[PDB]
Amino acid sequence: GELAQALKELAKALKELAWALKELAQALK
Amino acid sequence: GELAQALKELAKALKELAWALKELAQALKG
Amino acid sequence: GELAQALKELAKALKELAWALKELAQALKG
Amino acid sequence: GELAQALKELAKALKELAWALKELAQALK
Amino acid sequence: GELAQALKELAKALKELAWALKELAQALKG
Amino acid sequence: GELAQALKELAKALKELAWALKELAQALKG
Repeated sequence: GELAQALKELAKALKELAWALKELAQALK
Repeated sequence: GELAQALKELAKALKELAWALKELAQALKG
Repeated sequence: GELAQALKELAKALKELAWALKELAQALKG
Repeated sequence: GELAQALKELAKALKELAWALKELAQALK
Repeated sequence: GELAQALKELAKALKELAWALKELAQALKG
Repeated sequence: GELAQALKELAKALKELAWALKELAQALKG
């Protein structure tokens, strides 16, 4: 219910955080 | 539940971490 | 309940980190 | 059982992470 | 359980984040 | 199980962030 929806919301953020990390990795070379 | 409520505040905080890192990334690229 | 308040707390921790990294980011772009 | 022990292990790390954050805050002033 | 196993790998990662931030803190203080 | 692999994944995310911040830290101390 309300928790399966909260869980994909965490899934989205987790992807978002990865993308930012690749951007910062890129920025450090 | 209140667990779900928790996961919701964590997803919100991850998102702001993600934004901050992109901000930091750009700060360094320029 | 066992776990909810531990994940809520990790959310505040990351939120603080995000603010921390915006300040760092600001310091570096000047 | 094994999960109540894992949970205080997360509790410890959470404290540890806070302490590092105050150190970095300190470092930025 | 496998949930507990998860919380264990998260506590381990928080600890290394904590170390990295202190490393970053010192990098800036000097 | 629902949640385990999401928290395991957040652990890898933070581990990567910690490595990211060690590199940043190294870049700044020279």
